[PDB]
Amino acid sequence: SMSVKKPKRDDSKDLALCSMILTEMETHEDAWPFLLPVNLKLVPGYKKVIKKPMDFSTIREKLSSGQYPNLETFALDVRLVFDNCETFNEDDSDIGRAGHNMRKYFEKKWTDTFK
Ligand SMILES: O=C(O)c1cccc(C(=O)O)n1
Ligand SMILES: O=C(O)c1cccc(C(=O)O)n1
Repeated sequence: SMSVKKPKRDDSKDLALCSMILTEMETHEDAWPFLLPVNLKLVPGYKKVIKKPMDFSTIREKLSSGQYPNLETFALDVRLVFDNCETFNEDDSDIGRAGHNMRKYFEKKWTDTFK
């Protein structure tokens, strides 16, 4: 509370580390469904069903232009990509399995980097 603070964690490398983790996700071979925004004009249903589209290139833009106030807001956008994937795709499909793989891949990098 006021004048009562926990020891300060050094957060000065967070931006560069998040950028590094995003790059590792983008080079994963199962990243292809997530690299660019879904085409809202060519994919029936997606615009109406998915209230908040997110993808790796949009995350890169936000990251590089200072639009994440902290670590956690970056993580939320990354998870949003995979939650959207799960909402719109059957588990038993290539894209469905891609999403599962990428989420697990991310959460490991995340844990290994910060926790
Ligand atoms: O690209 C878009 O934003 C889009 C595409 C198809 C329909 C609509 C719409 O009717 O709102 N919007
Ligand atoms: O964007 C739309 O098509 C829209 C607007 C208002 C309500 C609803 C709805 O009830 O789904 N959908």
